[PDB]
Amino acid sequence: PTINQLIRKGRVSKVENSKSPALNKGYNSFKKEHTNVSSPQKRGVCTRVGTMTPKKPNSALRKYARVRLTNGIEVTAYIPGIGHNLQEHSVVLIRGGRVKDLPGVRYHIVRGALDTAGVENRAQGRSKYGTKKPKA
Amino acid sequence: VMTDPIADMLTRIRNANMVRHEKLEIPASKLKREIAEILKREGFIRDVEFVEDSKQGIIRVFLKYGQNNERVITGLKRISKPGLRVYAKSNEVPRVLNGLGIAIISTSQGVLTDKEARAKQAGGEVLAYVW
RNA sequence: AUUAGCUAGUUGGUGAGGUAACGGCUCACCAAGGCGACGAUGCGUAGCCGACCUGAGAGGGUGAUCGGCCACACUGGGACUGAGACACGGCCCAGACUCCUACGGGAGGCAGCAGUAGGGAAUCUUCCGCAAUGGACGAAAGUCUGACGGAGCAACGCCGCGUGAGUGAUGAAGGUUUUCGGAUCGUAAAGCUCUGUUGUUAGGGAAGAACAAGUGCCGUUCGAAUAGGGCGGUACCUUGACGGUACCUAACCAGAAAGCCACGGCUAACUACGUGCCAGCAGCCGCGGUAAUACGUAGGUGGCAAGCGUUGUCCGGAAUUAUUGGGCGUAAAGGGCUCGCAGGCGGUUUCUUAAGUCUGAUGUGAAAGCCCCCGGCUCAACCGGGGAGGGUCAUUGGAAACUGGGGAACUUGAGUGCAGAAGAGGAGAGUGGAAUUCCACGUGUAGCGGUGAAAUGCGUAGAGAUGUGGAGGAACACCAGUGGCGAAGGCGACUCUCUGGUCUGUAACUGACGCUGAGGAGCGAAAGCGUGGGGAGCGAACAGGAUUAGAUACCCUGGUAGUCCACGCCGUAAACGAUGAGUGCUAAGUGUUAGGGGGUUUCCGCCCCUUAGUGCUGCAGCUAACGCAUUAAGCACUCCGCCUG
Repeated sequence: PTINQLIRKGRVSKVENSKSPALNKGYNSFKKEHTNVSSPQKRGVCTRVGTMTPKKPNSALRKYARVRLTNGIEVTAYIPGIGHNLQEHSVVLIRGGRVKDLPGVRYHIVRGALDTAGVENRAQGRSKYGTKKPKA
Repeated sequence: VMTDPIADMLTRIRNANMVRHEKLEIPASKLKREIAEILKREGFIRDVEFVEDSKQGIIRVFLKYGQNNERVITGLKRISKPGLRVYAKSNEVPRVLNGLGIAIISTSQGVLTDKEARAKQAGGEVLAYVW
């Protein structure tokens, strides 16, 4: 609008969140607080691995991890591969991936982590899902 | 109230273009009288006339319709609003409609056009845009 | 600003001390100031800058390396010597911790180079050399250099080169697909010919290295001196970590060497099997319950290349915070409306001033980097040379139209006088007239009352209807009308007292005195609240009779608060023109409320001109469409609020 209206209020600029909140904060022990690291990827510990359903028209039951990171925050992640490898108390590296279909989980588990061996018999999609080149 | 004198004379020229009136009345201050000679001397007015009255004076404009149905003045625009004083320098003299249009510039050495401010190389206030 | 009050050595003065130096810097005295809506104090946050990245530019993000400066040296405090510190590898003290002790005592500080622990998604070699650059001291040689010089690690990134190349149709073989004719993997292989970047072998072997120092002279300078020097010139001599590394020379072989991603639409590229809401894809729309070009596989394409994808970041596209570069009738958005301090903006004419503005000159914004142009490295990347650019910069000298300031005039803006006219504008005390009920009574009998139907309620104690009379409240027909007036909410019986603004008529006056207005102030229907007053109708809550599968509802007869009054408070609504206030301008036609001017007319009247609200149909233009249209949502401008799915 008018100019003197703009000067003593300013343009109140638009603040946007991240694509995933639980990658943006790290932990340090003896400080006993909750640092702002903005690291991409973290290694986490699974606690409960049950499975459940997606929400709507797609109805085919998913894999539903629940992982606990090194920040201290327990965020349910997702297992992408064709069948899993994980059991309780494992090493789980997490990249930022949005799952529209499942309610609440916004974290893939990197199939191909330190503990996640690659999915069985996969040729296409080699870099994803952690499989080596089979034989050359 | 009236808030500025030059705004309500330029749009009054513009609001006569959509009806194609022959003549106008503008209450004719000093810088109002000198804008009209600029448009007269450079192809936008048939003839301009001064009226000496007792109240405040009136200046009147014969609009220039030289061809079939083709308004020479196709729009005006006042820039340096009272609260935004566009001081374009002499290095960066704003030419409008690049090749075609004029902008009236009030300089320290008279209220000039683009050209008379250009070669004399002195800038200042920029009071209007003219298509 | 979901931090509005904060500071007493604070803030002032005087003197004193103290500091290299000015000082409440320290202390005495005396004073009460200072800091603040331009946001103090506080709190969370963070080293700053040339610059980096991005954007077309305006801007936005980041402040790593290299270059500037400050701060810190386990945490904290003091202090010495020294030109310079409150000292990164110095002292003294405590705090934690490590190490040693014969327990009395001591020593220690890697955010120096490396390296390790540990943290974490994650970051490198415990090398060589002082040859060059640098410093340190010394008369010099020299000495000392984890500055630096190079080597080593990781595709970490940019750039540079490969991974064979010509010929070769037979469209080989094989693979995949198939309507079994074929199609494609295709000149792709084989064959033939080919060079050797690099790979491999053997050789040659830079510049970086300039020197110092010592010798030689000549010049000059001191000198008791041709002693002996000093510098200055030239002359000889001598000095390599990288490293026999780059490099070049010749010899050798297609021999050493390509992958990941995509393939419905965005988006370049598709088929076959598997599969059957399951397994699984997914950035977006969304794909699969039996023919999945979207899942998985295979073939075949396409993408880019020593890399490719995914991931988290920041910018962009995002005009989607809009200064350049939006909105507000209904899409997100006008404050309910006012009176207004601060802040914001300014009629006309003229003199003057130069704060803003314009412009020169000078000084400066180091270098590297961006950018202009050359040159160097086998080109490139990189590096070098020169130049520009970058400052709301400072001083100085100019310009006077516009803005700010000052001096003086004009009257249209606004206001005052005066002469009118309109009014349900407000507040006050009082006044009636129908009508409802209540009650008194006459007259008079079986029901009225009520609904979709009916019942509850009322009635032989005399209702209802009807006649007079009485109390009492609240509402004020008719006039009544996109009619009046107020800023809005709102105000309709009547009269009086008191009081606000409105509009016309000019001209008598003032000489811009105006508009808007964050906070602040006051008003603001109905509901509700507290204290009493008053309670005839009406009437939430509740009760009853029906209705209904249910009726905590619509209907039904009652019925409490309420409404009503004075006084105090809440301060909200579709507080609506879903349109913030003012100023001008932009075809008409048309009523209608109040005027005024005229034209024949005392008229009535008609007609025309004209201010002000008040409505409707309409042109240009605005609008996404409906619509809006001199009462704008047209074109412009000043101010305030509001919105960013």
